Amino acid sequence: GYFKIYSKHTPIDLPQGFSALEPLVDLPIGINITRFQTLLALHR
Amino acid sequence: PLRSYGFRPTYGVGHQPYRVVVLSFELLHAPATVCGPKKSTNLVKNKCV
Ligand SMILES: *[C@@H]1O[C@H](CO)[C@@H](O)[C@H](O)[C@H]1NC(C)=O
Repeated sequence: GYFKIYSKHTPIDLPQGFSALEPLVDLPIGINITRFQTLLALHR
Repeated sequence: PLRSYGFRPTYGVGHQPYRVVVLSFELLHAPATVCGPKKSTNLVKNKCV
C-alpha cells in the first residue's frame, strides 16, 4: 500500500554510466495499481 | 419539517444553547498515521545509557 518514487536529475538514445537514485516521497496511500499512462505538453 | 430554536439570554439551564463536538476514530488499513505527541528526554553523552 506504499507508493514509492525514486528520482534524480543529472545534466549531460541514452548514454552509458552508473548513478544511484535516492528516495523522493513516502506516500501511505493504499492504492492498487495495474495500469498507468503518461501526460505530454502539446504544441499549440 | 424545520423549526428553529430561540435562545434569549433569559432562559434557564436546559434551554440555553449548548455547543457539542464529537470525535470519532477509525483505523481502516493504514500502516501508520497521526499518533500522540512524543515526550523527549534530552540526551547525555560519554555515559553508558
Ligand atoms: C489489490 O488487489 C488485490 C487483488 O488483486 C486485492 O486482494 C487487494 O485487497 C487489493 N489491495 C487494496 C489495498 O485494495
